Amino acid sequence: EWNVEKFKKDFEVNISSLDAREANFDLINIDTSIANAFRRIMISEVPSVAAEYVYFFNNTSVIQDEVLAHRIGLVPLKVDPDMLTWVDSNLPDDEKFTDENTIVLSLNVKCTRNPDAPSTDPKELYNNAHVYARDLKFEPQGRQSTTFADCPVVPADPDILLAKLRPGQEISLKAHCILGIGGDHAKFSPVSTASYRLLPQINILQPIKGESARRFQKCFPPGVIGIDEGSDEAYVKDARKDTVSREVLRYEEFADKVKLGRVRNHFIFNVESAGAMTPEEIFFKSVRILKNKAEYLKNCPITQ
Amino acid sequence: MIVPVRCFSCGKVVGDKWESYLNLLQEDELDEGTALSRLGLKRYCCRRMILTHVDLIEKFLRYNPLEKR
Amino acid sequence: EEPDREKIKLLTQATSEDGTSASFQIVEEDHTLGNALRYVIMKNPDVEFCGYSIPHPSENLLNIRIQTYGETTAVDALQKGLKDLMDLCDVVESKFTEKIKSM
Amino acid sequence: PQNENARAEALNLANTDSQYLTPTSGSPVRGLIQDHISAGVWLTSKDSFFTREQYQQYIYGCIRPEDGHTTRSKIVTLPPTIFKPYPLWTGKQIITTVLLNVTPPDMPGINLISKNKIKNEYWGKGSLENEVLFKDGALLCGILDKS
Amino acid sequence: NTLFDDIFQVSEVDPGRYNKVCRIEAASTTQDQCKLTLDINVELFPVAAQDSLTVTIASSLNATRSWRPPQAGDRSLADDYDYVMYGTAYKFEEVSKDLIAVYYSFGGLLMRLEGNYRNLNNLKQENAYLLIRR
Repeated sequence: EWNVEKFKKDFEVNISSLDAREANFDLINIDTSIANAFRRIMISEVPSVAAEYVYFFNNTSVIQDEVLAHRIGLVPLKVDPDMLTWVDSNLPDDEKFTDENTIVLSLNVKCTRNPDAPSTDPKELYNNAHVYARDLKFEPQGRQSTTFADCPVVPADPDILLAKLRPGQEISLKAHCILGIGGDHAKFSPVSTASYRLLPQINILQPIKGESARRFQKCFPPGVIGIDEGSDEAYVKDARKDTVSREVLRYEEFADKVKLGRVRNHFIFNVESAGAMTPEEIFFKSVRILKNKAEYLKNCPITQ
Repeated sequence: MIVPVRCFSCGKVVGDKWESYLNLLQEDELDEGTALSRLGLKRYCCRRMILTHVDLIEKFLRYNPLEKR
Repeated sequence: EEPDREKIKLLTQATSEDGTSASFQIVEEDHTLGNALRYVIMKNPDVEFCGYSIPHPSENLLNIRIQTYGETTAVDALQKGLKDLMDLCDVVESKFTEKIKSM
Repeated sequence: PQNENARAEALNLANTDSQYLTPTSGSPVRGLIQDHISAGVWLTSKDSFFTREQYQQYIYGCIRPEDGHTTRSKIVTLPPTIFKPYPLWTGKQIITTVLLNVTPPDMPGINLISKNKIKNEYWGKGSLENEVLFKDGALLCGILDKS
Repeated sequence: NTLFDDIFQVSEVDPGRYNKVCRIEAASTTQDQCKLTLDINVELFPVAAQDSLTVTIASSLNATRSWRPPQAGDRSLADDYDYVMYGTAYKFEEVSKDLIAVYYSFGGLLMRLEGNYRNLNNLKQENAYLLIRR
């Protein structure tokens, strides 16, 4: 029998490591359908900010215009979502981009030749030969010159090489950055990989002590199997460290004396980040999207 | 051409790691396997994006119609 | 005000006279909620049949079908399921809040 | 086509349902092809066991009453073949259920003794998984193939 | 009502290219004519060789309609055994004079009995519960 109090008693969270970019943690005693939904929303439904429309005024570089617009869209901006609202893609362009929807970035690079003494490196040989993502300038349009003055818009990875130039060439563009979800386009996906794996279970059946444990050590990652004696002979130290390579199954000494299963309700989530949000915060933002995804159906009239 | 901004499979930003990679090979004289692991690429999908890039933009830039010679 | 009557739609061709067996169709959904909602409805001791289904991948439509044993219609069992999935995400949010503050 | 005389011919004379057998030698020309052949050897196998949430999801994944697949307006199911230790259905018992829901209710089931392409030696000692047996619309024996 | 009851002695347990199902050869301990061939889900009910199983074939379990998962307060004939199946009889065969084989199919898991007197109670029914203890 199942309940919500019966789920609250058994559910556990064990947080392995937490960082500004990645976060490993466990979800114990939850179903695969729920944990796949958390993995799903983090890739596909948590919104983020990325450049959507690019307005080239001049581009005399080698890179095509539509190629260079594509590269700007893939640059992860460190804008916090919930500072922006959502655009409305039906009412036309004279009314659509407000200062509360949109963040304007600009790029204005010219390449000139550097007079140098010496087959030489082009940082010492041209001026502004490489264009990086840190050359994107935040232009605080409208009344949000004061709410983005606390922390302005910057790319989360400022050394992304966008274009390369030679003297005479220039790029002058202006990109509007809008809010969107990763199901629409992968540039809005706030996670570098939201994924899980299921906890490996290594069931030893017969005692395989002795030198038949020294070679049972080596069929697993190093921290996985331990040895003491014929007593506490060969046991699982950490069944979380194991990559399921099944290397012990191709030796005939152990094809009867071990199994490889999974612990089916114990998930090991590894959430990374593209940069805009910390990975513990887009797990909260995912578990609340699924909750509101059900409220909006509960609070909705059943039609016809 | 230029280094892909993101990786195709994982989605890690990879475009900031091409000049770092060529200095780990040149200056530090690392092999390609150690150089990719110090850059923090460890999924083999994200490894092959820096490992296997050709960088033809350096060969296109020699044909400049806006400067003499 | 005026609500959104285009989201959830009872397909009346597959809905019984009693209301104990029905079909639904949700726009802009996929396996994400339909598999999580089918799990929670199937923990009702009154649901006899439940399953979601996506007719074609190229349109974003989600059919879920509930058949009860009686004594509760399939609309009553859909909204017990949405309520118990709202409650299930409050438990996960609370355990994950408490355990970040526990580091 | 552009009138009701030509709609009636393309729905009753030239439709794909009346072209099941070819006129060359009376052989069937329509059937499933690559992954569906290699899934019936897995689904109708003897290791295939399904629990109630799995069983009911596979029946509604293929049969929608809203699209008019059922002949009953309510999806009927079967008792499991394992009651006590855990209630489980069998993969042959899913083929039985989908024939129960799409064939008309006021006829008896199908009765058929056929063969597979897969020899009994491939399944181990004493298996009879080469004989295909339908008895009153219930697949009781044998896996399902291209045959 | 109970249609058959005997204590069988397992002689051979054969996996045979399966991961969850074994084929069980069992001769009886009361008579000398009835053998048992049976497929069981050995992940749910593990059987070794030289085991003694109590095989019962019942007609129903002790006015219901259809299968419905149990609750608190149920009372059934399955409450005695460890492994209950439900299948159909599809074939009768007289092996010789004074021997009768009945064949059962439990969703594809087959069973073949043997022996002589069971014209009394085994029939060609679409329904026979089958119950193995210990």
